[PDB]
Amino acid sequence: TARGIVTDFAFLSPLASSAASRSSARDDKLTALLAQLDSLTRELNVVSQQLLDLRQQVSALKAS
Amino acid sequence: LYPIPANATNVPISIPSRNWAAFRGWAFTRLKTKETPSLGSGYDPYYTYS
Repeated sequence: TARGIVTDFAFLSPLASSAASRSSARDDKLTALLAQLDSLTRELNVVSQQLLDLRQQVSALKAS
Repeated sequence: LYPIPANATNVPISIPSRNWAAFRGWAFTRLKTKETPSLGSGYDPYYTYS
């Protein structure tokens, strides 16, 4: 039965009816997450662009 | 009972239209799947836990 039960796994009986509603909620969550991720990525990009300027500043600091 | 798949954080439960007279409380808990037998059926060939 060790190799027998590698087929016909368990089942999710009470999750058949809410298929449509849960899919809709998942897509809505995905939309929100995508918006948040886009905003965060743009913020990170501007932060990195700022962070390069640090090099210039420091090199400029070593002026004697 | 309701399933919570692996690494899932959201557990939505729905109830259709009903008449909630005398209802008094909800109570809850969370348990591991393999520990809970599939009650309602006499034998559970997959229940490998003691």
